[PDB]
Amino acid sequence: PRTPVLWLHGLECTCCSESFIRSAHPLAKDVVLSMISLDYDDTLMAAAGHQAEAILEEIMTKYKGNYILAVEGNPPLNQDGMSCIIGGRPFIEQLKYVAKDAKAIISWGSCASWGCVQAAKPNPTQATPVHKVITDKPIIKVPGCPPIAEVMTGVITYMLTFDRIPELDRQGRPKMFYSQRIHDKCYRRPHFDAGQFVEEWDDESARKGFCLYKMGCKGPTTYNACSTTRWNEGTSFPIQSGHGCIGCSEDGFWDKGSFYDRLTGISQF
Amino acid sequence: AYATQGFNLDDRGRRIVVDPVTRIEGHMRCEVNVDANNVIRNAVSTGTMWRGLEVILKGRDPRDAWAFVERICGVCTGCHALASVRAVENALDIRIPKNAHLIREIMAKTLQVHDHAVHFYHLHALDWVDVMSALKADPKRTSELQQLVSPAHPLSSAGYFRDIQNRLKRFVESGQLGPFMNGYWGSKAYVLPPEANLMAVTHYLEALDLQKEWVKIHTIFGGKNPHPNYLVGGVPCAINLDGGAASAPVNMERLSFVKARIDEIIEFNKNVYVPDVLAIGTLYKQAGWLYGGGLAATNVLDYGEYPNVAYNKSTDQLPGGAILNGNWDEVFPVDPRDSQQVQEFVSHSWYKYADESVGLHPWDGVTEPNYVLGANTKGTRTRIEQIDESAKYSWIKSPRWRGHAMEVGPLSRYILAYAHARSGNKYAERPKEQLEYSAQMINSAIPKALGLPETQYTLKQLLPSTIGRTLARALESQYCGEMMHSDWHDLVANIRAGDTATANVDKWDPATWPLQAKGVGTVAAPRGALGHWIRIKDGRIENYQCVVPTTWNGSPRDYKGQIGAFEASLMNTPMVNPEQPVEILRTLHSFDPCLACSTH
Ligand code: SF4
Ligand code: F3S
Ligand SMILES: [Cl-]
Ligand SMILES: [Mg+2]
Ligand SMILES: [O]
Repeated sequence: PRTPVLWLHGLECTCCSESFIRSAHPLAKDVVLSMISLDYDDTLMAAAGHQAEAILEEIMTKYKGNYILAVEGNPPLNQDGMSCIIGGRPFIEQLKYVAKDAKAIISWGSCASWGCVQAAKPNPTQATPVHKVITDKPIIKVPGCPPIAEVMTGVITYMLTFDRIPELDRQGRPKMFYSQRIHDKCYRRPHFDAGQFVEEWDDESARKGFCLYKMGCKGPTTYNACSTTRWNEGTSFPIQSGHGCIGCSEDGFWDKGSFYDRLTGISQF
Repeated sequence: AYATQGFNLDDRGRRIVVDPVTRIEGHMRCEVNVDANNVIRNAVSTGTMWRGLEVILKGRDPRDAWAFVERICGVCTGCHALASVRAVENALDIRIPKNAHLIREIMAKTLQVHDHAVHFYHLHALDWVDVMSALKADPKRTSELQQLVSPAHPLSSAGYFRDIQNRLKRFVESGQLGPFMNGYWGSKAYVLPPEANLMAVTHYLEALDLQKEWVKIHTIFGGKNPHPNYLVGGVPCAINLDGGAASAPVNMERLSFVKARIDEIIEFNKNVYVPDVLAIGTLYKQAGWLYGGGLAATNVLDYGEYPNVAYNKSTDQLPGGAILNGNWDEVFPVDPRDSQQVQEFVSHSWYKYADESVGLHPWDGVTEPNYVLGANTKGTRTRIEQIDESAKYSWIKSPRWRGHAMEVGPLSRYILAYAHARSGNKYAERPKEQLEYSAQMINSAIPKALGLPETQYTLKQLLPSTIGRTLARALESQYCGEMMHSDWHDLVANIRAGDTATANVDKWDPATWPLQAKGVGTVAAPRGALGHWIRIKDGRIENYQCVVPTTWNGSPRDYKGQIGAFEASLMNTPMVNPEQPVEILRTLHSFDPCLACSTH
């Protein structure tokens, strides 16, 4: 029997769900048909309304303490929780209900992990990351907006193979994907080391792939697998295609100044 | 009960609630009332989420805005970024270089194809296709059906269909049905034969594997998908054919890769997606299921998009405007700058204006939340049993055009294109051709091939329907693949002629800006007419208002009580079983609802 996954969606943009289905190794098709049992997911599920709701009860009973809760998005605490309504009730009530009997909780993406865009100042909905609401369950954070596809399926594959959460850093992120800063193995690093920088978009330096530090690249302070694993079956990543990292896997990246303002104190990197 | 727009709304019948509406992006609640014969006589669209992007943007740098608003939606990923950079460029009078224009167009058209095809197979198909019926299909008859429906599609063998069927069998026989659990399989609302169901499920799986390849076009130009990067003044993906050409974002090898992906797209649209929609549409037409026209029969709008000469709007290849009252001989011009045209009401939305009897143009827009339930609510503020649509009932605002409720989306664009083509607009010839071809296939060619009676429906009859809405989306996907194939050639030709420019940085620094400015950016996004309206003051965002396609379509009632496209589309539809929302889902899904988009 394949491990049930109940994939809930709070306040979100759905980027993490979309990224998941880009995975090439493994194929999302194979994950869904052969690895997990994706029993609840607003994006893909046939059932709606009362029929959809009934699935949660059934799986929670039959597989108590042996299903994975995956959460994309986050709960709002303002508007009495009703800036995110599911089955006529606040999302936060669904979240807490399904979380209680999960064997593990995956916080997909920066929304679930930290807050992401809706939690940027002034956070009109008091959107709150999952780990501030669910405090008595094992959580793994998989941050990024969205995370890389193979990072998402890599986490699932590990959990299914070993029936364990992989080793986490102090912030709850899997070390197997988040141990390196972008800047460690970025292919433009030799340019950084030689003081060779883009200063204006489409300058001669940009056309030679010079370092994007002075254009605001936050690679030096951002942990992710983008420089090595890269995106969409290793086709590119933000820096390769010419835009600095905006820091999208780091907590509170929307409120660390303009994306185009450089980090200060270049010598520390 | 009251009458509006030719619809007789009546809430006295049996109330049915669908919450959550699934196989959409984001969060929606739908309620209907049905009469003694299970016909929908009232419909209520409730957007059940809000994040407040418009509020969050205040005080920030206009150059950063695209990245914030891109995160309105990961499904229609990048269209908001495009609208944002366009709005900022409009405000600051920045002209982007030709290569940046062409790259943005290619990215936009890649999104159209990806979004449309994934929508149809992975979100919509299960409203038309009974996956359990697929288990009964004969592989040889399925192969024969495939060869009739799409002769050129090479994945057609009995053995291929048998292998797919056997995997589905093993999946179902496990007892863990996953996304098919508690479905509405076996409902009389499903009309396809087993072989058609197996063909469609096979293509669901094919599309799931292929969709990840198409987006690699975004990855090359924008670094990643979802959420590729954009730039005020052009694109970041600098071009170098020879020069560190291997370290440049765009070199000839990368451009060749893009073309290979475009060519695959053209094959998929022509051999899989369009033929499937024509076949499924034909069979549901034969069953008489022509419900769901709603406002498409009268009022449609799009801003118009894809000018074959940049910054020259008369050359739009999806020409826009507004049609009213079903009069296809008269297309009114739509101007996003005109304060009397696009306006948003909040009379029935969870927001507050000073005066909710008027609609605000988005340069004057206001987003102050006001979550409050009406006196006739069944349940409580935090436990709603039946929402009160006489009061405020949605996080979606109510956009109107000169006070009129409009449908937006691919169908609207195809009706507009047809009207334009008939008036002598040559830029709309291709969509006109696709429509005429489609009508002939649905009326005559496919019925002949399947031994069904030939019909004589006009485009006026076929198009304003849930079938028509689904068809226009598929045709639009095909057209967008064709257009970006041409855009690729134009890009490579321009680069080879010696123009390698990708960004205009003359006004990158805010010290060059006017101390205040306003701008608007529009996009024919996958679901319809998208606009972003910005005011800039002292280098900062003063106001930022988005009016998004699902805001139009999913809107609640306005001050005058006029219904939006979703509510109108459900009206007057019979349900086989009022407790199984098959028909509600089929029609709502034909708009491709994006609820995060609608509310932002
Ligand atoms: S600053 Fe950015 S572009 Fe430069 S080497 Fe570090 S990660 Fe790469
Ligand atoms: S913006 Fe995000 S996708 Fe990677 S390169 Fe930076 S962590
Ligand atoms: Cl964050
Ligand atoms: Mg808005
Ligand atoms: O996102």
